[PDB]
Amino acid sequence: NITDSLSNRSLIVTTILEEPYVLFKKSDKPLYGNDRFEGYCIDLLRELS
Ligand SMILES: *[C@@H]1O[C@H](CO)[C@@H](O[C@@H]2O[C@H](CO)[C@@H](O)[C@H](O)[C@H]2NC(C)=O)[C@H](O)[C@H]1NC(C)=O
Repeated sequence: NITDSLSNRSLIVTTILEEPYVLFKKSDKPLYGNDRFEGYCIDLLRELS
């Protein structure tokens, strides 16, 4: 069972604005935090979470 062993941990993740991997979300509303970014490795981070 390789489930949520790191469940209570909180991590800080740094990225650089590379267009095919991260992107600002195409919304007029000012988003906050992890809603501000989308892309390939953002989906990788979502799947790893
Ligand atoms: C941290 O994570 C653990 C497991 O990932 C959570 O565990 C349970 O906590 C309750 C309350 O003390 C226990 O009765 C259970 O036995 C625990 N589970 C296991 C498998 O031991 C814990 O709640 C988390 N801490 C938080 C959310 O503050």
